[PDB]
Amino acid sequence: KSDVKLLGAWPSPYVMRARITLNVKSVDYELLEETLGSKSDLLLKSNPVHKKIPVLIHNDKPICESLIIVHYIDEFWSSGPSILPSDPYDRAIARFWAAYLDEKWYPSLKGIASAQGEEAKKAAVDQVGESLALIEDTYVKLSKGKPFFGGEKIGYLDIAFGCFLGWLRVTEKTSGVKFLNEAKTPHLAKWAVRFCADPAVKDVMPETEKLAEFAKLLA
Amino acid sequence: KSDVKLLGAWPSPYVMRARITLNVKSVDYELLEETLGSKSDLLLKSNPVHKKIPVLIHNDKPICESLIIVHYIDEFWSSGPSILPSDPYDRAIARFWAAYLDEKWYPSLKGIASAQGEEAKKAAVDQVGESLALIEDTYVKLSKGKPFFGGEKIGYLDIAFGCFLGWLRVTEKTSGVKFLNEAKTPHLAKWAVRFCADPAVKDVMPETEKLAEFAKLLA
Ligand SMILES: N[C@@H](CCC(=O)N[C@@H](CS)C(=O)NCC(=O)O)C(=O)O
Ligand SMILES: N[C@@H](CCC(=O)N[C@@H](CS)C(=O)NCC(=O)O)C(=O)O
Repeated sequence: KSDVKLLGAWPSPYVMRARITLNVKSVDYELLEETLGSKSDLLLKSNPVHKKIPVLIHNDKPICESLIIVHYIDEFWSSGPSILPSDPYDRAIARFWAAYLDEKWYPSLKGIASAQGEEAKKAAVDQVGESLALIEDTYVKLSKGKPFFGGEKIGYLDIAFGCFLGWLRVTEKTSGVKFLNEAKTPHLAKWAVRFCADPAVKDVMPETEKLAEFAKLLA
Repeated sequence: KSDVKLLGAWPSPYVMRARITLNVKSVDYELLEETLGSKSDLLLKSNPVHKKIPVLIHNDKPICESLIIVHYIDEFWSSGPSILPSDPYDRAIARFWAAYLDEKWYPSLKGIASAQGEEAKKAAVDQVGESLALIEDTYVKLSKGKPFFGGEKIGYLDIAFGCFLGWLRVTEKTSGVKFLNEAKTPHLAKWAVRFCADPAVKDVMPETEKLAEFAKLLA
């Protein structure tokens, strides 16, 4: 906490990645919230390039990009539970789907709410459904019967994907489409319950209607 | 070569990342070229998600995304010269600037040639100049007097940035603006000569006018 500070905002899924990873490692830290609508001077100093949260400040050194932050926490506090797979190929696959979720899935998740002003543009709803099917079978292959993407304990892809679960449930209630359930994604449904109930996740996973209130609050 | 195949295209900077990393590790491999304009069925099978090159096929297992590929090669062939820094913070900084070059710099490099049809839209030229200044001082801080971003031998960020040098020189000749030279970027200029002349780079670094011919060939 004296040595570790996290620049972020409570409803941010990427900030949650750092929070979860820090909890897994039992690393204490000070949380500095960003008033959304404007950017703090500390965020500007700490991340002049992207001006984005989260920013992990460890011993007065900035570490930017959530996935890079997760890697860093795992590699520095190496004596704690590993966040990344031990095997090089498992590592590459882990990293691929995390990058996939940020480049493709999450923007397409935002795409359901967004559009223009015609009728039925939401092939976005179809694509989110397809992606979740891709993730469902990805889980089956990676988990191999074990409760998480990373086995016994939550891992890199658990954190990378599970950090979106709140915003997913927001999208579900508003769009009317339940993407993640027992019918469509049976394995992910069971995993989602366990992940959201994990001690390193449950308190930093924001309430759904609370997130929804923020979403509707957002201009 | 029997065990390692690289799906790509010769003028691709991201494919070059894999080629360079493989050379550093002295890992032999078969090269399968993509006819640009269409996508091979192997590329479609090997990368159904992004349908992008490069794809490293190691023991009939696909590894996608160049930076993930670089990580994988470094972590699998771990007995060879390290491509990533040993220190966790140096690792995070390495990864940040690599990600920066792909998200911000290279798209803004393509931005100089691209536009609409008015006059003088190229604040793109200014931004490429600014970014190179950011990279120049980044080099000074990371190299610490040593010839490369990674010290003695080329490293992660050497490969991540140096893979763009051919397309940079193409942009320079066409735009008329020399971005990387002794006046603007003195340290990068000296490094560029060494990197391009490194045995793991020199043969897979395409000729400039040859790249330019491809660029003008490209519709
Ligand atoms: N690639 C970045 C994404 C960061 C990001 O976009 N954060 C959003 C919300 S989670 C934000 O509020 N950024 C400040 C901004 O977008 O201007 C990461 O993984 O850290
Ligand atoms: N993020 C990807 C970028 C891959 C990429 O965009 N490759 C380009 C040229 S280097 C390409 O030809 N992709 C096939 C396509 O864009 O459709 C990586 O680092 O591998």
